[PDB]
Amino acid sequence: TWRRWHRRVNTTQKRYAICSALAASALPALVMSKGHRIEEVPELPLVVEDKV
Amino acid sequence: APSRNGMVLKPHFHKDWQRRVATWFNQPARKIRRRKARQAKARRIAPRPASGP
Amino acid sequence: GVDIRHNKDRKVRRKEPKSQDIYLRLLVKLYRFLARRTNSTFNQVVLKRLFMSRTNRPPLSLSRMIRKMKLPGRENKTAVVVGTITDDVRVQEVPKLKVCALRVTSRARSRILRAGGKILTFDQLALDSPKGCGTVLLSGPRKGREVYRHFGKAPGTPHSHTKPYVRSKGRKFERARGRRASRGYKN
Amino acid sequence: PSRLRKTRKLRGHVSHGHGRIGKHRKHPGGRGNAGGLHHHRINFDKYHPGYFGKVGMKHYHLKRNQSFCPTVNLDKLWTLVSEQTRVNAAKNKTGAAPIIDVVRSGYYKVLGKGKLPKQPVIVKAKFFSRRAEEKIKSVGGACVLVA
Amino acid sequence: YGTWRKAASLKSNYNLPMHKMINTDLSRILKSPEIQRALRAPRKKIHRRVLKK
Amino acid sequence: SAHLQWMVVRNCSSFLIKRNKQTYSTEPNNLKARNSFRYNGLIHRKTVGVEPAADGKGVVVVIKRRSGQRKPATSYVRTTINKNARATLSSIRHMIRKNKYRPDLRMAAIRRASAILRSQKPVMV
RNA sequence: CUAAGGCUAAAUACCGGCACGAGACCGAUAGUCAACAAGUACCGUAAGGGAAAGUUGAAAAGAACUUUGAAGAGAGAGUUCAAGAGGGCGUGAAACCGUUAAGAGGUAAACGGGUGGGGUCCGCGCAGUCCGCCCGGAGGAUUCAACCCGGCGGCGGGUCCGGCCGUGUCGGCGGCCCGGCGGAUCUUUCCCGCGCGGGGGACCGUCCCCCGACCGGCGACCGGCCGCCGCCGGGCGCAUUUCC
RNA sequence: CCGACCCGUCUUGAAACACGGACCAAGGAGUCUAACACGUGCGCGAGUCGGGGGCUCGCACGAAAGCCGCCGUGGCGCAAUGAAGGUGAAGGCCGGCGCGCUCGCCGGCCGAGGUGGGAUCCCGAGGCCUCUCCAGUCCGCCGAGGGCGCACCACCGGCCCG
RNA sequence: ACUAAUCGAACCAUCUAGUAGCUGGUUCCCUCCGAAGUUUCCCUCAGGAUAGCUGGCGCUCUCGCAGACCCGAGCCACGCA
RNA sequence: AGCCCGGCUCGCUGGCGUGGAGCCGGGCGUGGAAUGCGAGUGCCUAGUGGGCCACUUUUGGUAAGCAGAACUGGCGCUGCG
RNA sequence: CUACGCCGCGACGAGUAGGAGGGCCGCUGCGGUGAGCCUUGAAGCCUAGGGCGCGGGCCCGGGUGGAGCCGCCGCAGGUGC
Ligand SMILES: [Mg+2]
Ligand SMILES: [Mg+2]
Ligand SMILES: [Mg+2]
Ligand SMILES: [Mg+2]
Ligand SMILES: [Mg+2]
Ligand SMILES: [Mg+2]
Ligand SMILES: [Mg+2]
Ligand SMILES: [Mg+2]
Ligand SMILES: [Mg+2]
Ligand SMILES: [Mg+2]
Ligand SMILES: [Mg+2]
Ligand SMILES: [Mg+2]
Ligand SMILES: [Mg+2]
Ligand SMILES: [Mg+2]
Ligand SMILES: [Mg+2]
Ligand SMILES: [Mg+2]
Ligand SMILES: [Mg+2]
Ligand SMILES: [Mg+2]
Ligand SMILES: [Mg+2]
Ligand SMILES: [Mg+2]
Ligand SMILES: [Mg+2]
Ligand SMILES: [Mg+2]
Ligand SMILES: [Mg+2]
Ligand SMILES: [Mg+2]
Ligand SMILES: [Mg+2]
Ligand SMILES: [Mg+2]
Ligand SMILES: [Mg+2]
Ligand SMILES: [Mg+2]
Ligand SMILES: [Mg+2]
Ligand SMILES: [Mg+2]
Ligand SMILES: [Mg+2]
Ligand SMILES: [Mg+2]
Ligand SMILES: [Mg+2]
Repeated sequence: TWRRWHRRVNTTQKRYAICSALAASALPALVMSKGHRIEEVPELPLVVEDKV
Repeated sequence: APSRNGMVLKPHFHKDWQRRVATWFNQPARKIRRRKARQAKARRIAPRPASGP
Repeated sequence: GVDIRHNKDRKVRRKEPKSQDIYLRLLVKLYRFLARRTNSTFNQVVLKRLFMSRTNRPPLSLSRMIRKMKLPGRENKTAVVVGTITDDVRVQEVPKLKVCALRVTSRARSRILRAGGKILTFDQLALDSPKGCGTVLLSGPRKGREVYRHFGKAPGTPHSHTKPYVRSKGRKFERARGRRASRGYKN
Repeated sequence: PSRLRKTRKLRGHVSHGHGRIGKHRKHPGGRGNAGGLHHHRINFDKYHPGYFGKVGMKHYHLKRNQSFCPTVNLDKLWTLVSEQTRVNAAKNKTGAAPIIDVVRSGYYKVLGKGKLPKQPVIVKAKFFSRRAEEKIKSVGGACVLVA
Repeated sequence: YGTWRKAASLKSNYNLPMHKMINTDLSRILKSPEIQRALRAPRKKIHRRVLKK
Repeated sequence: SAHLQWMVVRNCSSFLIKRNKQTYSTEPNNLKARNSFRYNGLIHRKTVGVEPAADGKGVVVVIKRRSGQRKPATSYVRTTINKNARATLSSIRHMIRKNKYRPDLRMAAIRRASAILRSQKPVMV
């Protein structure tokens, strides 16, 4: 049971990865390459009103 | 046997350590239980400060 | 059959960065093109430094950069380091410096920009001076590492001052026999 | 990742990288630091001189807190206050000198490595070295002691 | 997460990471006139081996 | 940027097929359908693609407009050419060459249009 | 500090027990010894040792009936999608065996290289490809070019007009009441605690949105106007054009 | 037709009259933890690290992820040396003075010395140009020499502790 | 001699996966490089440490990178064997 | 890193402006044998540490397919004529 | 012109113990992805069937079978006899 199942990652690196993922989520080529079927979405950084 | 340069190491693993190994898989559960106990105590002493005296 | 020896045929050297950093790979593409299509040996040196590892690209302190750029005849030249610029808190006054670097520490960047300096990435350096004209190519201390204190002749040999590997430093840890004439010998 | 290791490449080779002659046996040479004076003496003398024997006075019940005395050098001395402090002191018309409390910053002794900028400063410390005091007096400062 | 001009106000020590390559447009960098003036002419002729008659 | 996005998706993409010592890319605007920086139909600021028409006659030439790069709904302009083969190839040649809209894809687009038209014409006996 | 008297919850432990939940675990030689009438069968005087063993089918619809045999077992018939699923019955490998077919056989077999013969198969093999231009022949058809209208793109434009963008630069009108966050920077010499604190101010650093201007640019942040080009749709063009 | 001894293993030497192997199926042997060392990749960088705790609908995922900042206590690094008491890392030039006595009192500067190598960079006399010339307009290449010299090496000085 | 087919110290379970410098085994492919049975020390001589022989990772430099086809226009590298 | 000119320092040496060493400038390239080759440098490191054979030299032995050394090559690790 | 790509020229190719690299070699499970495959037939197995690769191995045809399985990008092993 003491296999060392868990890894600790530096907080700065975790924040860095979050920033990279967010930056990539606004590029249509990368989201299309993930295969998310964005062909009729009006704007890839898709923002809706707070009513939702 | 020593091999080239190195640090003289003295592991304290000559005493049947595998019978006494404390794993920490219950650490998140322990944190949850402690938080629940804190909240229950704070509710019990309602206007009194939660941390105590 | 031919009377030759094959043990040194394959030269051991970096032909590419071992890193998977895509920005580093893009600017390696840029400097590969520049080193191929120009006669500037500066581009070749910069490319081979880009290939290098982190221990082979030691950080350059602000104080050392200032000292090297302060030398005569280096006015209005671009300091180029393939690596990280590090703030030195031991220096008080920072002059105006135009520096290109792979990374700059946040505090060092703030100090350089507050002193009226300019900071360039390597693509900007390629645009500003494709042949590397008017540049001072600097390097951090390559042997400024703890491992080099242990490297060398063995500690238990005469006239060797190489640091031994000890788990603790104290009067009980490797100081008696072979370290003083009162216990056997010293060398 | 076990898929990146030599074991995945040593499949099919009988000796598993340990040789056919000398083999891989349990403990040839002893266990741990065995024979450091007999048959590993060359290794011990070559890489760990001083390993054997006693040197010095033993002291029972050592308390590290008693000897706790962190040090700061004069080259890092001005980093203990704000940049505003140093610039205001430098551009001050009057000869007023700022006070630096290294005990407040977490240091007990002021050491003398480096040089100071040419401006007076009062330094509060538990201990001073001789050259640190000399260099502080050189820039027109003062060294004052605390307990 | 902050701007590059502002530190993050909800993380108390965090700022956005920096680019080691400001302009990643390799095509425009290579086709820029100041790069092109510094280059030697391309050697675009293939010199295959000559059969030794 | 195109080069940066290429470094991202050159080996990790849902359109990437690696089989039989070959590689192919199935993104919509890829002439020759090959995994390459030049022919990738997503990473470039301007792209051109040729597809069969909804009905089995003619071709649809789609080009990427300049402005709405982050707006995929209006990023592509599609025209339908249902002329004879020579006229269709002339139209595609003029759209690529006269506009100077990616002149390095001209013969790829012409060959793809020829393939589509040949597939569309009725089979023989 | 006050021994040689005493009690005391919480935070802590938990491979037994009761009841649960889950898993980048194992999948019937694995996982508990034990997926099953398993601490069972069985072994030893005893202490104790200790297995093997899952799967028909959706449903028994589990083969009525006839026939040979004393029967086991067969031949028919029947159920089923299937018994080439028939009560240790999902699939059903290898070793090994029977039979059939082909080939061969006195240096034990077996093997590497090279051919040859035979055989089973494969090739829609069996009159042998295609396709770009042009010439000639014999037929069709919108329509070919150029013009007109409309739409949409690409490129360029002193910024033509905005919207702006980067870097500075001014007066701070602009914020501790009517914009923030920080400073080991100075203070009531206006405010509540002994001449001894907490507030409130000033300054500084980053700011913030602003009133505007000058520098570089329309940039890959976009629009409107023009100019050129391209495409498409609809007209006209109906024949030495164009296309099939 | 030619070639062809049975594999594995220990061995100087195996086809061996050396050992294991009748055949087939399934199982079957460098693993995990801890501690070091070096190399490589990543983040930040004279700092770095929340791993223990706490805060967040307590829980499908989530026993995750996020956050703390007067939670950075603490670890490692930033200072060494001595058994210890303890001590603890800045020099070079121009000067006026004792007596510039191989040294004591200050100023003005600058801020880790010097030699030999040293990638790179800088200057560069003179050359390379067109239909030609007397006459200078702008920049490109080659270039003998010279200069500043990264890292690193060898050496000589200097500073700290015994 | 005998002490339940066991006796120069029974049987059972556990410590226990006891230790072994000794024997046996140690599971896919291709490519590249490629040994040693020697020195010194060891209650060492069937074993280790140590140097040597090996591999891997590099790094610091040297000759230049030539004419877009083409075309050199006393003196010809640091250093090594 | 050579040679040759000057000059400076020394608390060493000393009849002597002596000797020696160091330091600072300057001028000398016909690169001061042949041949070949690109060199320098660091870290980590496995296996090995039973060897055997041949020409020649060689010790013990009557001799040995014996025992022990030196040199080079080989077998071990290597197929092929 | 998948720049981790493509192209050119020259030399070279033995290998135990051992070291390293590559593997679009192979097994199992996890995160993604293939608007993947499948009762109009998955896995497994059999095959004088057609092939590919130096090889590890893989693809396709035919049969049997009767319900699940695989490619690619990463991750992790109780991973190859
Ligand atoms: Mg050869
Ligand atoms: Mg070899
Ligand atoms: Mg091997
Ligand atoms: Mg084997
Ligand atoms: Mg002894
Ligand atoms: Mg079982
Ligand atoms: Mg089974
Ligand atoms: Mg019977
Ligand atoms: Mg069936
Ligand atoms: Mg059956
Ligand atoms: Mg048969
Ligand atoms: Mg054996
Ligand atoms: Mg023998
Ligand atoms: Mg054998
Ligand atoms: Mg024999
Ligand atoms: Mg025998
Ligand atoms: Mg034996
Ligand atoms: Mg036998
Ligand atoms: Mg057997
Ligand atoms: Mg098996
Ligand atoms: Mg958490
Ligand atoms: Mg602390
Ligand atoms: Mg130097
Ligand atoms: Mg020295
Ligand atoms: Mg045992
Ligand atoms: Mg043996
Ligand atoms: Mg041995
Ligand atoms: Mg002999
Ligand atoms: Mg051997
Ligand atoms: Mg050999
Ligand atoms: Mg041979
Ligand atoms: Mg080989
Ligand atoms: Mg296994």
